[PDB]
Amino acid sequence: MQNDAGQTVELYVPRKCSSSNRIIGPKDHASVQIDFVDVDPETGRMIPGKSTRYAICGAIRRMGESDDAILRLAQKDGLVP
Amino acid sequence: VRMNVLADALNAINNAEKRGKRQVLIRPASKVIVRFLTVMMKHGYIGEFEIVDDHRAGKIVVNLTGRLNKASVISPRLNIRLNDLEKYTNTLLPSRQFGYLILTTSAGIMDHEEARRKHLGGKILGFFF
Amino acid sequence: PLAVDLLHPEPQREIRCHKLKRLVQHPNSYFMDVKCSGCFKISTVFSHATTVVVCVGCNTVLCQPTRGKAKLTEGCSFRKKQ
Amino acid sequence: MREKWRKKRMRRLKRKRRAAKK
Amino acid sequence: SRVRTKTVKKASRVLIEKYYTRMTNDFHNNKRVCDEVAIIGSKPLRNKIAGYITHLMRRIERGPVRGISIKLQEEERERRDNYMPEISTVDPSQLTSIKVDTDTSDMLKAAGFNLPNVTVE
Amino acid sequence: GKPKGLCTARKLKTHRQEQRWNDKRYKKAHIGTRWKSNPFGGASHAKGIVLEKIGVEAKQPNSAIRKCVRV
Amino acid sequence: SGGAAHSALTEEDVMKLLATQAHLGSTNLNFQMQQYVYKGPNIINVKKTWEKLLLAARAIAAVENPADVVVVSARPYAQRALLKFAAHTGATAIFGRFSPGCLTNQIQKTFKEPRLLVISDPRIDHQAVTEASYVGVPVISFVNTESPLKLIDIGVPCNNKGERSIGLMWWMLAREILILRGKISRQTGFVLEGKEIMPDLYFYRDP
Amino acid sequence: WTPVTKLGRLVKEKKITTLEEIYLNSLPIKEFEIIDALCSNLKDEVLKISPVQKQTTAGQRTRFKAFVAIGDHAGHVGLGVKCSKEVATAIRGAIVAAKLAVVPVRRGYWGNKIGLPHTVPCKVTGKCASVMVRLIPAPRGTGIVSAPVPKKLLHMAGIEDCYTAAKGSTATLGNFAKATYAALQRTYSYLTPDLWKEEALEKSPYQRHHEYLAR
Amino acid sequence: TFKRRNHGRNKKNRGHVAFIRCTNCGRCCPKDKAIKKFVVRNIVEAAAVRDIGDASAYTQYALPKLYHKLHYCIACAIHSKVVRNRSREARRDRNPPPR
RNA sequence: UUUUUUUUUU
RNA sequence: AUGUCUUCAUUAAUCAAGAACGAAAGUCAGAGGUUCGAAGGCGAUUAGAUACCGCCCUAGUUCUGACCGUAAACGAUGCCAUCUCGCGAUUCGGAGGGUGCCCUGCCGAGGAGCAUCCGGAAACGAAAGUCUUUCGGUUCCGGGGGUAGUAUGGUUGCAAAG
RNA sequence: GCUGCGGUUAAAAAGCUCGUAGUUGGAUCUAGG
Repeated sequence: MQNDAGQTVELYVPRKCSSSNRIIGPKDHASVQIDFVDVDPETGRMIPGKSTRYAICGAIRRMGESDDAILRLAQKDGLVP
Repeated sequence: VRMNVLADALNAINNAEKRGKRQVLIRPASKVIVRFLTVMMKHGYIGEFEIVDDHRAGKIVVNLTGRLNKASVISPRLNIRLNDLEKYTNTLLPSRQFGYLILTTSAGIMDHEEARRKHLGGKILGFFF
Repeated sequence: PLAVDLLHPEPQREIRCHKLKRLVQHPNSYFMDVKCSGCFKISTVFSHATTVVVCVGCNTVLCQPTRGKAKLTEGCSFRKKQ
Repeated sequence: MREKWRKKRMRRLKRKRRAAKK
Repeated sequence: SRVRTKTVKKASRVLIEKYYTRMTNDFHNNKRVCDEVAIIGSKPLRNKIAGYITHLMRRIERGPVRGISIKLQEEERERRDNYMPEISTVDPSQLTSIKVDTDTSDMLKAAGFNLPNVTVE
Repeated sequence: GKPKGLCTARKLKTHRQEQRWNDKRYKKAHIGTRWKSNPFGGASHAKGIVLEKIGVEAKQPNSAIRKCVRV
Repeated sequence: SGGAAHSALTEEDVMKLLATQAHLGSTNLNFQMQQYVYKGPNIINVKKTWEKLLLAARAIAAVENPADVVVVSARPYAQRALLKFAAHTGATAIFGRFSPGCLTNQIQKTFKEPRLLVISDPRIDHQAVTEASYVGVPVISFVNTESPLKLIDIGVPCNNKGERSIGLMWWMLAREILILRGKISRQTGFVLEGKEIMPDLYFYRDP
Repeated sequence: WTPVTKLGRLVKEKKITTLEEIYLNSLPIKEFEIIDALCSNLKDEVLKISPVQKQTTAGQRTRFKAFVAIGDHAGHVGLGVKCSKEVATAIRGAIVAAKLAVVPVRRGYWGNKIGLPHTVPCKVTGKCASVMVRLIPAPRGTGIVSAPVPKKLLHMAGIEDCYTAAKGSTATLGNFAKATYAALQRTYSYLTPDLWKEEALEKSPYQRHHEYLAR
Repeated sequence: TFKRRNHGRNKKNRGHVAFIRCTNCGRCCPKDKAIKKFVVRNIVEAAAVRDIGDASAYTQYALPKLYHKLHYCIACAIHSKVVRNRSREARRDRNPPPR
């Protein structure tokens, strides 16, 4: 958060679920961060050092919506048709 | 018997937000509901919404942005004077840095910051943050 | 699922949804022109008719009221009026 | 059958009080 | 009574796992082996261990015993695992007359497939 | 639930008054017989004449004779 | 998937599925897997099975050290496939009873620190799924029509209850991971060191 | 100290240098030496030592429960409870538990956003059993208007000005402290408009310094 | 403390259920609450079926059966061990025990 | 089948 | 309840005072009086046994016409409206097919159960949730334990009593 | 306890319904450019 005369005096900016936009707290241990590797359409081999990061919060994972949440994020990013 | 369409709509929005849904359907839509949602959208607490027409009260479909903590109605619509606006905001809103108190004044439905800018009192409708 | 198109429901669901709880209400009843073997006079009839609709000229019963949709007399067919 | 008996006791007492007051 | 304590059972298991070759099905042979293979502070304890070792040998011969790992038996198990037939049972050569139900309505058509071997029952 | 209408002031006030009487402090301070029941008549101290000296057995688990006086 | 024609569902690949009955789901349907169902047994959509499998494969490849991927199963029909999968992929495998405290008890000598967990069935390996939520370890699973998706990140719809399909599904996942690694390629096929890795190397064999 | 976890190994190798990366990635902490290394200004306090008795065939077996609060007065606080047969071991275990439970506390402004944060960002309520504690932002110079028990936790967390409202059986020291702890830790879970900006996910320490881990 | 969700009965959508007289005690118990047992037995004990058959006056006679529906109050059922107390968790099991 | 009691404080 | 492209058009929700109904016992009058059976009387048991057990029974239990208005009258949860989860069963009606039954992840309305967010002191609750993030409407009720539902006054009743 | 309490088990939902006063009452009329 921006404050003071323009400085940022926050200890750290928390992550937010890629699907529900909910903050992921320091003690949220049911939250996950899955990484998908990038590929070349023809060769089919992973591009070293390239990946897509998705973070899902414990609440969404616990409701069992993580499956379609990840699927919809991937469809949005083009990893899946 | 239904007596507060705004209360029903805000409760539905809160429940959908808690469940993490992306859209919410609001039954008996009304002008007051539309203005409340417009204020919330202008402040960025919801996305776009559609007013579905059915030759009756109609419906609304709102897009939730996963950013609203609580949207609550205040009943009865107590009269708020410009002098006690400060007390009401301090009591109802979580902080002075965010959250809005929605009033209906002669000028129209607005938030407490705009009402204080224009030096208007009025009847309180609700609040969101 | 969290992401569901409430604005554009699937047509099959809209069909298999209650008439009042659809996005916009629409009755499941319809008007049908009935053809009875014999007089061959087309007669308009309400699907959920609760009265015994009678041939104007030939005085033959065309529909029998029931708990739901009216029952057509044997030998009489119907076609949905637009 | 412990408070119901107290109710019976008080009813008998009230009957006696009514009779005495008459 | 005649129930062997965990001391005897654990000692017997370790001995069988470490000296399977020397352990025969004869109590006297097992006793003589233990005398030199382990330092046991009591003759009754040594005899109990040797007897349970023989009893375990009798089961090992019949089949694998939980907790005990025997070299030859694990070679046999890994061979049964590595067993790979000459050609796939799922090779298109064998896939000839797959009897499929009406599920092919569009499951195998809208995906862009015209599998020749599928026969609608 | 309590009434919440904008024109329920009379009901709220009357109910509050009705239920204040179910409060021991309020009833004790407003019953009306306080002066005639309290031996001191609402005072803090009172002068009296000693009639006799009595001993009161202390409650359990204590044991003693508290030296009281009748006045 | 992958938005490419080189990684699309191939003819012989789809052929194998109906051979192993890897499309016949149970008669019960879980409302969270109504997506992968095309219209008795609930036959699942083959294309969805393919796309999820590639999605899972990309996730597994992201773990640069293959050891940190832990595959867990207690189904007897998976004991053959699980061992092979770990052998080819260089992962770690847990067979039979999953010792509770595996991922939370740091004192346990069995203690493991997975980066990715793969499950043969959510119900059978419920303990692993539960243990994962205490340490923030994403979970990939093979899910049937009636299986629960609670705390399941990526679910590969398939027929895990089947005898032969279960082994085949593990076989593709190893293949897809290896294809997307450089060890093999689509045209060469599932071959390491000149040995054909055949699907029935994974199938369950009765003693 | 020989770390038994990947997090401990990285922290010992100085690949993770601040508690904030651990908090950002939500990595569980299972060794108190991690906290000892990454926060060198912590101070602890024994709030209460209460004996608890279990009835047996031969009388009552009495063990002591110790509640300890640790904190750095700079946005990091932790609460730990340990029950043991001796007060010394109970205190040691409670200190370890508090270290493991150290958590970040967000600080904000009441009015003008000048200077450093002094109070809580917003009205935050925590609950334990029946004790609910609500922390309300206050202007500068007000101090901490609260009971002695929540006052200690607030001081350790570094909050300077704050009104409180405590309801329930506050005489339960453990529940009072736990409710205060929950309210304090809700601060970095409350979503305010100033956190609406969408950030980009980075590599976890396990994703980045994994060459050492594998080696 | 409420021991059971159904309060020991099987009464839903109902105000009043007529009672039955227990088999042993004769106590009045609501029919939904009483322990009911349908017993079908041979008219003759198992140890005498051979004797009756060998004494039969007919070449082939089918021995009849006794059908009895028994109603027990809770007390006279527990005492007779027709039903037994269960642990807190096992109380919620509703499947009949193996016979 | 029958089977009633157990001073005060600690 | 369901069906309804029928009609009216706010006529509604909750309700001080007020009113109907209201188990069993009980009261009055007239009939019946099999069974069971308070009270009562005997036989047992017992230290005693005005009880449990057994036997004989009176009021009553039954019908008709009036009274009483209380029950653990309990789901110990007021009523109306609204939102939040999955599963498969069940009662009624409807829609669509197959041969009364089967199928439709069918539609409403009930009565439940086990997958249950949140809540709760907990037991536990799909409501007892959507509440310190308090605020849809409305009625009744509670304010440490007793004294005590007692005294007195009023009112209802033939009485018992409310 | 209006802000601001509680009523399954701790004190507390009237046995149930009808009903006057009181309290509370669906949507809808000039938005735009």
